[PDB]
Parts: sequence; structure tokens; C-alpha cells
Amino acid sequence: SRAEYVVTKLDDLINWARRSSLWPMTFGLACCAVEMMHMAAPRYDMDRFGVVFRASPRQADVMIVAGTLTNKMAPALRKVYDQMPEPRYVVSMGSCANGGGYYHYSYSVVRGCDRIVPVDIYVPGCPPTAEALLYGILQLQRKIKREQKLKIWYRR
Amino acid sequence: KPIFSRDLNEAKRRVRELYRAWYREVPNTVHLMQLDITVKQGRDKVREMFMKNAHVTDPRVVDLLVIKGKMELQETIKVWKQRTHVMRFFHETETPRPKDFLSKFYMGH
Amino acid sequence: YPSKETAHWKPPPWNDVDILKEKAVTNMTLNFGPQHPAAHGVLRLVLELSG
Amino acid sequence: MNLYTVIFINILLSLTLILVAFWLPQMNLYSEKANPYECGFDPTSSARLPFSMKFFLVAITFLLFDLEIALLLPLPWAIQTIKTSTMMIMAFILVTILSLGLAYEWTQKGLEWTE
Amino acid sequence: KRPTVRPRSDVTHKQLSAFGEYVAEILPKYVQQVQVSCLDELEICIHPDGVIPTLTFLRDHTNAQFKSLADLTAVDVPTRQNRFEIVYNLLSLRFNSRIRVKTYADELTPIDSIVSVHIAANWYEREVWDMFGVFFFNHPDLRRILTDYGFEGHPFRKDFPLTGYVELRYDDEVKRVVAEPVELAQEFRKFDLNSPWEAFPAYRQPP
Amino acid sequence: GVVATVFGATGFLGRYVVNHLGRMGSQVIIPYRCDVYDIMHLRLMGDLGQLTFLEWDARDKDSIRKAVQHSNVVINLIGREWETRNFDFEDVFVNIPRAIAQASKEAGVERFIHVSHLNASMKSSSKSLRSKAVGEKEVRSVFPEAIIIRPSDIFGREDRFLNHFANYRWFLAVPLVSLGFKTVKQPVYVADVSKGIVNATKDPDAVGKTFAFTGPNRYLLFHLVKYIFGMTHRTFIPYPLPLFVYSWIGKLFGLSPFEPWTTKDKVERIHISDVMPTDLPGLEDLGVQPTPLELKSIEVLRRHRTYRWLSSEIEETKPAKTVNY
Amino acid sequence: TLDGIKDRVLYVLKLYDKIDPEKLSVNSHFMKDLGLDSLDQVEIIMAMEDEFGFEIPDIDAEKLMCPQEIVDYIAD
Ligand SMILES: NC(=O)C1=CN([C@@H]2O[C@H](COP(=O)(O)OP(=O)(O)OC[C@H]3O[C@@H](n4cnc5c(N)ncnc54)[C@H](OP(=O)(O)O)[C@@H]3O)[C@@H](O)[C@H]2O)C=CC1
Ligand code: SF4
Repeated sequence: SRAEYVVTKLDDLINWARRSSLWPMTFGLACCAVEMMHMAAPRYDMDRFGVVFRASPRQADVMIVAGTLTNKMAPALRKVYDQMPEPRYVVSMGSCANGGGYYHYSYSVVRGCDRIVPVDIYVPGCPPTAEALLYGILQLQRKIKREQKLKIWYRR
Repeated sequence: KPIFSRDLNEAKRRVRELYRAWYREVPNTVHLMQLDITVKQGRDKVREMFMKNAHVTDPRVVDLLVIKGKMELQETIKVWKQRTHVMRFFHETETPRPKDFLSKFYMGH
Repeated sequence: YPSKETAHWKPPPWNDVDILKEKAVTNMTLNFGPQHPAAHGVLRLVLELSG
Repeated sequence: MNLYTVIFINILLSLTLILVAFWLPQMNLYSEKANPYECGFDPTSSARLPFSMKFFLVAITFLLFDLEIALLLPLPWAIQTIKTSTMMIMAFILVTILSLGLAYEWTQKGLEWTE
Repeated sequence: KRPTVRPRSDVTHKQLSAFGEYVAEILPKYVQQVQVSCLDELEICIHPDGVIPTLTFLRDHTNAQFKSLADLTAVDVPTRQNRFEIVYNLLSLRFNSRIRVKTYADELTPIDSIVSVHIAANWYEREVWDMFGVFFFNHPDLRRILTDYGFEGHPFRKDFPLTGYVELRYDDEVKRVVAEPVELAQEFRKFDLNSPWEAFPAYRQPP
Repeated sequence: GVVATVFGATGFLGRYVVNHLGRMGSQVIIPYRCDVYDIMHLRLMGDLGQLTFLEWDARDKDSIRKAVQHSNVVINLIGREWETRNFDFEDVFVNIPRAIAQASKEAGVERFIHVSHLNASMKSSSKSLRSKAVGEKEVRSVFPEAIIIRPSDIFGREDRFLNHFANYRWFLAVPLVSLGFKTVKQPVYVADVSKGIVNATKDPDAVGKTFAFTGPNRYLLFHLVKYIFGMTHRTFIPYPLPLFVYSWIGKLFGLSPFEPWTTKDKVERIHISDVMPTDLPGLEDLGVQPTPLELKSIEVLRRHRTYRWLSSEIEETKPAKTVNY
Repeated sequence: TLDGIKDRVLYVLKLYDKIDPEKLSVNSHFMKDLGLDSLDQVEIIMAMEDEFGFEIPDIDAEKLMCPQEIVDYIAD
């Protein structure tokens, strides 16, 4: 039809790759990492959707902030987020990470990981169910599906 | 009762030894942590922090201050304290508020 | 026969063992964690390792 | 020629993969990203500092054993000889000498890593 | 007897009273008070000079092998002259019993580190110093433990604000996590849930 | 109580402007056309409900009206260093600024702040500068009280200035017109420019004036590039190259479909010497104390070094020589 | 070489910037004359240690109030 049509199909392929394979960084701070482990466990099995963990930030796409972020930990979280190569997304799971959670009015807690890194998805709960975190991952995949970077480039 | 120093003179000796240690360590700290400051700025900051407590007259309080300063010195010597933790001594994110009465009247109460 | 250059020399030890300066051991320092698979995610184990 | 061609083709395929990998993605560079990695905290010392080796003796033993393999490898052609008695005596003596060396190191605790 | 009331036994109370008198008369130079609660928990309040002697005795003595240092804590009571009350909770496995030892300290009156007696204190004393400001003499490695690296203050003190004075955020201009004075969208609500009527006549301080 | 619409937020200077506005606590509206992924860095620059991201298109004036609906201040940072297939210098520096200014006037915005360039002149050898002068005229025609800001070269972490020069290492040697001499540069700091814009958003005296934000010192291009290569401990091999050959090289580099490394207009602006203040207010009028390049060059240039020179002190490099023309 | 000692001492005292070069003299008390502080005199002693490659204890160093005292100490 048009170069615009070809570019749209190419960007659809791009987003298919990115969303089909997204490797969360092995990163968990508190309770909520246990529900992340359970979403890894057989009953839900993240790997079925192509979501496999990787320890190195250099080989990760999505950072799942799962648990309270303290003032002593925030710089390290930002450092690993920075060292993740782009494109990179952030899913803040749990109330501690969404805002402050139970420890919102504490002297040693960052009231929301979105004060340190720009968050892509927010999963409410304390902890959120493993199914709730899986729903968050699916929502992130939909977000990646609606990207159109190449169409923006071609229009530009 | 003495924590360490019997009197203000011994406390001052301890304080001056601490100042020597920090002055010596500033260059290595800047080089190792790759700070975007100069050795002059680091040593000026050390002096400013030391002088911020120059009003104290109690030997026990001076001993506590020296102990906590030694703790910070160890934390900096070792790279436990990172660049983000060290650049907080400079407050390069603060916009100073004025001390003028009229300025305060204009902004807030 | 002493010389200007040999002046700084000294006789060797009576037993060949020399009193040599203490050798600094600089054991490598590692920040095992917090973002480590085995550090449980919030532990900064500072390890001094020799190898 | 059939070997140079295939080796060069493999090298060119790998190089083309590298070129695509480096000149396709959109790149955003800054010091915080490009800094070295160490579990989220800044390294306290360079990685070029001496890194002690606790199996140095076993390494320098591996050198000699590798040369022993060098001496043992011509056996397929050696066994094709009419002096089979001499060839067998030599092979047995060489292998037994190697075994005695390994056993002596083992007993003297050379195979144990340094602490 | 009464279904909703805890059943109480006097054998433990009498044994604890006997052992309290025993320790008090074995260490008259340090013991300032001794008491057994209605929960049956022997509690020996000593002078701060007798911490090491008292713990060494309570660990080595045959009739008191309190060999496990379950807890080392500090309680902040601002009114009294000596703000901090240091509490050691000890367990004796040989006699299947527990004891508590209390002393006091002020912001400028350190205490002797008991790391020689119990090595378990190596971190409890560090926590006490970090959270209350009580200093300990002869500690191998006294430094902060729980608070941020450059943290200034002693949070567990009652005069410390709940949310502190500082908070962190990422500042793109400097490309770092910066510490700034605390501002909250909604301030902490301190509900006044104290009734005018006294609930327990048995704890009526005289007028 | 400020509501500010920043029309070029997703850029080198827009991020700093948005950051400082958020720090001031004023509501910010970011009209964007890029992908949603490109605005994540701005996402965290404001507390809850402070920042409002809305999509927009320069062609569609309804989007411009929607962006400038409830705004008291409209900052226009739109720009581009190369002529896109759809947008050229004329469009980027005249049509879009004029449309934004007229929409803002119709909506009723109290303040309009337009950013041009120090050497923006009607007779400039550079197409971009010549278009910028016309843009200034049209903006001041359709919004007579609009403030005009004329920064010099802006240097920062994400700049196309110090980074551009340090990137000449990939080409072994540095070609310069007249070997750098006969060319005076007065670079300003991006944080200073952003602070100036934000302060002008409220300074009572700033309405209707034109400012010139320039750094403290003026360097010859040769000495500036020498200082840059000294900071990025690289081998400085300068050599002269006539402007027509330089412009041909820029033409070659400007043929890429993506973001060109350099361009004819880019070399023209690199080599045109900055003017003198000449009675324009400057940063100190708005209360920004300009920061010298010597202090803030390390934070921009440390990432261009090799391992050997990565951990070198700011004082290990000889400062440039500043002219007084 | 006491003259060389005194020349190095003056060189370091002039390379120090708080003092006033013209007013700086071999007979100028750091505290009373030049106006230096305790910490300033500590930095002066550290600079002298740098120049002479020699350490100085605090007990000995607290008295080096003037350059002549410094050179007399270096005589050691
Ligand atoms: N050295 C410097 O940086 C100097 C800058 N200036 C001026 O400051 C202003 C900022 O430029 P700067 O941000 O520094 O560099 P940028 O190129 O990053 O500014 C580009 C901005 O303009 C937007 N933009 C470009 N084309 C269009 C378009 N066709 N429709 C809508 N938006 C568009 C971009 O949005 P996106 O990128 O998402 O398309 C981006 O926000 C410019 O006017 C520049 O001339 C003044 C003096 C020197
Ligand atoms: S959000 Fe709730 S469940 Fe998750 S880490 Fe925080 S307190 Fe635990």
C-alpha cells in the first residue's frame, strides 16, 4: 500500500519481539518477591509467556520493583536501572513500591519507587496476588504492543 | 566524667588529629570516587563542617563529635559511602531562601 | 675502594636474609549484593577475598 | 581452498552479526549506564589489581602433562612398527613415569589448592 | 478455674525470688534493685559500672549459666535523668530459665561493651548506638548498622520526628539521588485516643 | 499558581525547563509528538498531578489550542538542527512558533516565552539563524509582549556541542576553519539557561524584553576545542580546512535518513563567531549567576575518555585562554 | 643546610594562599600576626611535611607558630 503501511508492519514486528521476549531482572526487595517467586512457580509459570529471569542488569528488560525501597537502597536501585540497556520498562509491584505502603510515614523509606525511576506499570496489593502480577505483565505487554516508534520516525 | 579527653585541650588535640586525617583523605576520595569537584572544594567542605561545630565547649560533646567524625572518615576511606552519599555535603540541589524580612513576608509567612 | 657512587652501599647481611619492608596485602574487595541472586536482594556483603 | 573459504565465511557471518548488533539498535549513552557493574554499588577498586591464583602449581603441572600428551599422540603411527616390543616398552615406561610424577605430586600435596 | 484469665503458678515465682536474692547478695557492689513481675520474670537493675562483672558472673557461675544473650535493647524514657535504659535478656539452657538485667545511660555517659562476655552483642550494641546514640567502650567495630550511610540523627529517640528531616528523590539536573527536606502531600495524623478515665486502679501514682 | 505549557519539553533544554518548573511547584503541561517511551525521563520530574502529558501535532491547530487552553505561561522551545523531510528550518522556526503564539494570544495566556539564538540575525550566513530572526519578528508581531531569549551555545550532558566536538576523535584529526582562530565562542550552561527561563516565567520586569543568555567567558574556537580534547585526554591534531570543503563534508554527513552527525548549517553555526552583549540584559538581570565551563565540563566530558584517563581530576587540565574582544 | 631549609619553608608559606605574601615574614606569628587559625596552622604543618618528606607529631607541631620555629624544628 504505502511506505507508511510497511513501516507500521515493521514496528508491529518490533513490538512483537520486545513483548514476546522480556527478561525481568533478578531483583526483589521484600515480601512481594515471594509472590514473584510464586508467579515463577509451576501453577502460573511466567516462562510460558516467554518471561525468564536474568541476574545481570545488562541482560534484562523490565525491572520489577517488588518490595520496600529504603533510603539506604535507593541509589543502588537507580544504578541498576541505569545500567539496564534500553529499551527498559519498570513494573512497581506492591504498595511499598507503588507509594509508601505500610511504611509511608517512615524516616527511612522512599515514598514510591517512581520517585527514583520512571514506572511503567503499577500493581496494587500487599502483596498482589501472583495472578495480579501476571495481569500487570500482560498490561505491560499491551503497552509495548502500542508503541509505533518507527511510524513516529517516518512521520518525523 | 570523661568519655576520653579529660579537658578541652585534649579534646582539641583529638579534633586536630581528625582534621589532619580528613584533609589527607580528601584527594584520594576525589580521585577514587570520580567526583566532579576539586580537592580545594573538598577541603573547603571539610573545614566548613568542622567549623559548623566550633561553638561547642563541653569536652564530652567534643568527644562525641570526634567519634562520629571518625566514623564518617572510616565510611569514606572505605568506599561504603558512595558518590551520591558524598555529594550530599554540598547541597547542590538547594535554592537558598532569603533572610530579608520583606522577602519572607512576600513568600509565605 | 670506596667511590662517590658506592658510598650509599652497605655490607650484605651476615646470613643472606635481608630485613625487607613489610609487604602490603591488597585483598580484593567485592560488593556481593544487594542486587545479587544469592544475596536475597537487600544484603551488601563486602567481601575481602584472596583469589 | 575449501577450508579457507568456509572459515572466512564463518568469520564474515560473525562480523556481520556484530555490525548489525552495533549499528541497528537506537543507542542512548551516559556515564551512569556505561559505568562498570557491581551489584548496584560502585566498585571500590580497579579490576586490574592482582588476583591471587591458588592452583598455580597445578597449572605449571598441566604444562608438563600437556607436553606428555604431545609425546603420547604419535602412538597411532608408532604401533604400525615392526619393533612392537620396543614400542610397547617405551609406551609403558612413559605412561608409568607420568603416573609416578602425578602420584608424587599428589602425595606431597601439590594437587591441593593453596589457602 | 476462670476460663478468660491466665492461669498463674507460684513455684516459678518463688524460685525466681530466691534466685534474685541470691544474685543480689552475691553482687552487692552493683545490684541496685531486684524484682519479679506477675508474669514471673526475674529482673535485676544494676549500676552501669557492673555490666561486665554481672554478665560474666551470670554466664560462668554454675548456679546461673545464662549463656545465651537473647536480646540487648535500649528504652528511651526522656523524663528521668538518665534517658536510656539498657536491657539485656539472657537465657540459661542448663536451668531452662530466663533473666533480665537492666542499667542506665545518658547521651554523654557511655557503657562498657560486653563483646568479651557475649559475642552476640557485637551487633546489638551497634544497633543501640545507631538508633539511640548510646556509646559503648571497647567495642571492636562500633558504627551505624541500620540507618543510611550519611544519616544524621538517632531515630528511635522519642524526640526524633517520625518521618525524620530528610528524604530522597532522583534529580535529573545532577543525575543523582538527592537528599532534601521532607515535604508530605498529607501529614501524619496523630489521633488522640486517650480517655479521661483511669483503667487500672492498681497503678495509680500518688498525687 | 503558575500553569506553564512547555512546547519543546522532550529535548536537551526542555527536560531542564520542566525539572525546574516542577521544583518550583507550578503545574506543567507537556505537549509531545514522540513515542510515549521518550517521555519517561520527564515522567518522574513532578509530584502527583503536577505534570500533564498530552499528544499534539504541529499541523493540527486544535492540538495547540488544547495545549494552551488553561495555561498562564507558554514556553516555546521547539527547534531542530537539521531540515526534516516534512519540517524545514522555516517551518520549525517561524510557522510553528507563530501558530503557537497566535493560539496562546487567542486563549489568553499571560506570558509567552520564545527561545531564539544569540547570533540570530537577518543577514546571518546560517539558514537556521536567518529563519530564527524572522521567527522572532513574527512572534513579536502576533504576541507583542512576548519575551525573547537568545542563548549562546548551550553545553550539558545531552548537548550537541561539547559532545559534538569530543566526537571528532572518531575522525583522527580535527578540521577547523582558519584553524579555529578568528572565531569567538561564549558557551552558556544548560542549567543556567533553564533557570533563566523559569525565573523569567515570573520576573515582573521581564515582560516584553529580549534577553541574551551567555556564559561568563569568551574563547577562541581553537582554544575551546583544545580544552575539550585536554579534558577528554585525547590527541588533539588540529588542521585548517576551507569553509567550502567543510560545508561539502557537512552536506555529505547530512544525507543520513536519521539524525545527521553534522550538517552544512551546523558547521556554519560552529564557525560563525558569537557577538558581544551590547546592552542586552543577560542572566544576571533575571538572577542567574552564570557558571563557567571549567567547573561543569568534567561531568559532560568524562564519558569520552579511555580507562587510562577515566579517573583524572578537573585540575589536571590547563584552562583555556579567554579573549576580551 | 639551614639556609635551604629556610628557603623551602618560605616557599611553602608563600604557596599557601590564606596568608598575605608581602606581610608574610620569617617573624610573623600565624595566630597573632598573619591571622591564621588553628586549622590553618595544621594545614601549614602538613604542607611542611609534604615539602620535607618528614612527619610531625601533633605535640611537637602545635608550637611551630612562626617560620623560624619551623626551620629550627627541621634542623632536628
Ligand atoms: N546549543 C543549543 O542547544 C541551543 C539551543 N537553542 C534553542 O533552544 C531550543 C531547544 O532546542 P534543543 O531542545 O536544545 O535541541 P532539540 O533539538 O532537542 O529541541 C527539539 C525540540 O523541538 C521539538 N520539535 C522538533 N521538530 C518538531 C516538530 N516538527 N513538531 C513538533 N515538535 C518538534 C522536539 O520534539 P521531539 O524531539 O520529541 O520531536 C524537541 O522537543 C531550540 O530552539 C534551539 O535552537 C538556542 C541556542 C543554542
Ligand atoms: S507491598 Fe505489602 S506485601 Fe509487598 S513488600 Fe510491601 S508490605 Fe510486603
